[PDB]
Amino acid sequence: MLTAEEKAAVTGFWGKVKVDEVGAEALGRLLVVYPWTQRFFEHFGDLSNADAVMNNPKVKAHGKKVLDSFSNGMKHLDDLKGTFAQLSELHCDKLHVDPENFRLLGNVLVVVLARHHGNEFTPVLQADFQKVVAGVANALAHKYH
Amino acid sequence: MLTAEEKAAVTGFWGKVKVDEVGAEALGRLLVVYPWTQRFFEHFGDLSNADAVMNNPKVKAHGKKVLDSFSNGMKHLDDLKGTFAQLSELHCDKLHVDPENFRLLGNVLVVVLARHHGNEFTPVLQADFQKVVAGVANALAHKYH
Amino acid sequence: VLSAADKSNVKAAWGKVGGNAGAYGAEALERMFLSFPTTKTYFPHFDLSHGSAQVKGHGEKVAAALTKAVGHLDDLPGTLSDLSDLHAHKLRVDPVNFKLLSHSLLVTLACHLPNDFTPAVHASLDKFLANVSTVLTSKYR
Amino acid sequence: VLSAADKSNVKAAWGKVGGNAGAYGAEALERMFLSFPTTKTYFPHFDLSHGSAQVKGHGEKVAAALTKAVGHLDDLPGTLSDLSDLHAHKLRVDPVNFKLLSHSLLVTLACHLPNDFTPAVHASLDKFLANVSTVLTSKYR
Ligand code: HEM
Ligand code: HEM
Ligand code: HEM
Ligand code: HEM
Repeated sequence: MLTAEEKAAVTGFWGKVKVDEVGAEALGRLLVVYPWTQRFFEHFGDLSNADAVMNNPKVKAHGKKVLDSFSNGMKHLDDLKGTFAQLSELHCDKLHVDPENFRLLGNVLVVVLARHHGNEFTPVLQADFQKVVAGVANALAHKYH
Repeated sequence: MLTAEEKAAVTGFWGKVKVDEVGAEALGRLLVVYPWTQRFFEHFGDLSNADAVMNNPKVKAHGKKVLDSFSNGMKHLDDLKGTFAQLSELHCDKLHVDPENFRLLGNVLVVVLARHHGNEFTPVLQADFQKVVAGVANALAHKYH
Repeated sequence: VLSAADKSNVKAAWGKVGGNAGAYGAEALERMFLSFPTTKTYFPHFDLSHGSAQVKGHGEKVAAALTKAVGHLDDLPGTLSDLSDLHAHKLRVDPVNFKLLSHSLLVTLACHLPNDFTPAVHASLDKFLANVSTVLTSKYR
Repeated sequence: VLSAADKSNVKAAWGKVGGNAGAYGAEALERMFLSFPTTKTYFPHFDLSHGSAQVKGHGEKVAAALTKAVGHLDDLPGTLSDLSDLHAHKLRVDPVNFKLLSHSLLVTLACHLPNDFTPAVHASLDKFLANVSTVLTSKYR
């Protein structure tokens, strides 16, 4: 739900994004900058500081997994709720993650793209990504809006 | 979208709410307890202090219109997105209110209800009523998020 | 923070609650649990139904703590330090949940003191329960 | 709430920003105005076209108030007290807007300092910027 020209710039950019390390970085950064989200992942072992978190193989693995579904919804921009409906139910009904956190992961995602892509992360381009992250965030919030 | 026993408990309740006094107080309260919202209503006159707001005719006058559309929001509950569609246009495209304040007003509404209806407004009936305000809020901030 | 005006208002409100403090913190809890299901998951070891000894019990703890804060408005950092530690570091409570229990408390109060819950008092409490929140979420590293 | 480690990282990284603060401040504003259209109803007296002189000029002012903040970390409430008034009581700026500049700001610093923007520095800066925001919203009268 993003004017054609907007899907174009976003999807086009997205091919240049190494999903594996953006994923890992994204998720580690979330757990460091927002220390309470750690509660959800304490099964990943040692998260006592940002070296243990950033190097923890299991955070690294989950990073790819998260951005893989992200990078999948990127192919269905007209139907976010559709795709993420299932993952909504996990996060909302089994995991009990508060929706404000989906928005926090989007924002950190944005920051990482910035870090990897320099002045190519143009202001106009970010605006589009901000629309991509709120969309995913709603999709995910779905299973109780 | 709502155990049609909740829906009934909510309508059942709604029909004895002194909607215009509930309307005037909620709005008055919002402007007092969250003053930055006063920015949208300084055409209403002297808003210097608690009484000035609670006695302000234009305020009282407007909160009645606000609780009127919440009211007719009640009779069209499984459709909502569309009952509110063009007030979303208004707030989110003409007036430019951050969606956060719909949730804030919705929570003032709730507190006003409890103050009015004392021990009728039980933990149950509240939970049911939050789902509603959350719904009016999510449906309002449509023209963007 | 709080003007002398906010302080008298908080002092008198909580004051007027008197010995139903644990009663209302229990209800605050209940309303929070029913209204926002995600908050229940911090008490997997509780029985969350009505009148639950456990909730009643926990209500007297919360309320007691808020009483101590009302006693000490000018230094909450100090007075709450040990609770900030448990909620932030030990228990990992999402800060958003502090906004929700606060709302629960206001509703609770509004609902037993319709007379005394003036918009002025309302404002003062809200500012107070926010300071409490800010302190309970500060020790977050 | 700002530990010793945080105080240093902000000091270190901002020192890294050097004579470029001005330019970054304007970049953070830009991406704000561009990502979050609401924020514009506060500057209907600005040319908000890319590259605007007014924006660049406001970039510095914001940048300067942050330098000043970075220098006087021990007393922010008293360093930025005037700003709290202007923004909260005189301009009536919604607090959520503070989350947003902070963000673009962090996107901007990430962009221009990839090698120095480590998880731990990110962490510290966020804490910094949330604090400058807390102070800015404190005077809500
Ligand atoms: C953009 C938002 C998010 C997306 C797209 C996303 C996606 C995913 C995916 C793909 C999985 C794994 C399911 C599988 O194994 O196939 C997952 C699981 C999980 N997610 Fe998320 N997630 C998001 C946000 C969050 C947030 C904010 C949190 C909490 C802070 C969270 C916590 C978890 C947890 C605890 C699991 C289970 C991990 C496990 O044991 O496998 N997620 N999510
Ligand atoms: C439950 C959420 C809300 C509902 C149902 C609602 C409803 C309404 C209605 C019915 C009108 C008047 C349309 C007319 O006069 O024909 C209106 C106008 C307006 N609303 Fe809201 N509103 C809500 C929330 C808010 C909030 C949170 C704010 C900002 C703090 C806001 C700001 C305004 C303003 C500034 C006007 C223009 C009135 C005037 O020019 O005097 N609204 N809204
Ligand atoms: C101003 C608000 C709050 C106050 C004053 C407060 C105070 C307290 C007190 C006095 C205790 C008892 C600790 C002890 O006995 O050693 C406690 C424990 C606890 N609190 Fe809070 N609290 C507040 C908000 C919250 C919120 C929002 C949550 C999350 C839903 C929460 C979750 C918990 C949990 C999980 C415990 C442990 C109880 C147990 O495991 O037995 N608290 N808090
Ligand atoms: C870290 C956060 C912020 C800082 C440090 C900051 C700093 C400043 C400074 C130093 C001034 C002007 C002082 C002077 O010219 O003498 C100013 C004015 C202003 N600020 Fe902020 N600001 C912040 C966030 C915001 C936000 C989020 C908004 C609203 C979107 C905002 C809106 C304004 C407006 C509308 C003015 C007056 C414009 C004018 O001078 O014509 N500020 N700010």
